[PDB]
Amino acid sequence: NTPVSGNLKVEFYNSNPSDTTNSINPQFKVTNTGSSAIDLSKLTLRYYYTVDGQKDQTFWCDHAAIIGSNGSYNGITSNVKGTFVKMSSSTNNADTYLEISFTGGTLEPGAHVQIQGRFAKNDWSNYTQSNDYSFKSASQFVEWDQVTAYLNGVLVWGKEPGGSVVPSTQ
Ligand SMILES: [Ca+2]
Ligand SMILES: [Cl-]
Ligand SMILES: [Cl-]
Ligand SMILES: [Cl-]
Repeated sequence: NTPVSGNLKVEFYNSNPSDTTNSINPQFKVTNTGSSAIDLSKLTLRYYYTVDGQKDQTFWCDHAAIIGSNGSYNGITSNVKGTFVKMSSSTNNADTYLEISFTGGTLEPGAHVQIQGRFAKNDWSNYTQSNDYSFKSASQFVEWDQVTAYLNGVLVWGKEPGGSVVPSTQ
């Protein structure tokens, strides 16, 4: 239902399915479906959720790598950064997003970058995952339009909870 720019394919899943849990485990796999390279420092990804009792939070990138169309392997775990943002206009299943960014790296055509993430409230208290917009339980990465990706701030994949889609589309 949701339009895409066509430069990225975003696949996704949460590896922890429990409704009540004190870590959320978003996993991203972003493929460059264009024929020109992408500078990863211009890519951001957002996972939208409800914090369920505002407390400070921490994000860990447990692992990230860029994998070439032919199989080359570049570890970039230490290049991945997370920032928690309280939304200026919440929706029913989103008052916060985790925004993932990168300090460097290059995504060639056909390459993909995998990001395995984890976040918690600093006191390890519970979240509820059933009121989280971006949550998606699966056994492997699947295409998922409720996480969003941006190149230099321009939305190219997914639908924001507030309704925004790729510019010029409906
Ligand atoms: Ca929640
Ligand atoms: Cl709250
Ligand atoms: Cl979908
Ligand atoms: Cl924004």
